[PDB]
Amino acid sequence: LDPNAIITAGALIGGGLIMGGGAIGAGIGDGIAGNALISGIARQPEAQGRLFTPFFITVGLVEAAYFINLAFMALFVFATPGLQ
Amino acid sequence: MEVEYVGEVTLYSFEPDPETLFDALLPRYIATRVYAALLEAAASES
Repeated sequence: LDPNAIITAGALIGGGLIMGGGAIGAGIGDGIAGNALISGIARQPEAQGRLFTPFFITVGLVEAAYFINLAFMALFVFATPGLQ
Repeated sequence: MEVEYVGEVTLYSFEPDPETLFDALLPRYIATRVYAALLEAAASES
């Protein structure tokens, strides 16, 4: 039972959890923001121009987190902290 | 009151909902028509 094997399995599981959480959060948050945008445009077709400015912000604040998660997942699998 | 439809012309938002507003407004319309008729009658009487 090589220590590196256990550490790598744990790192893979941790990265899986990180990406699962990131994907759930990103998908649902983007869906909710898009729901807001779609309803706003449906009510006021010409408001779309001014609805992208907040929408994008929201998307940022969502995707940022997701992408942050991504970075750390790459840290777990490749530069596995604590691996000997 | 009967309804006659005109072919065609951002939609409106109604609080709380269109049904209650319509129910509360239609009697006001009847009163408005009665008042307009009364004013017309006064002018024609003069």
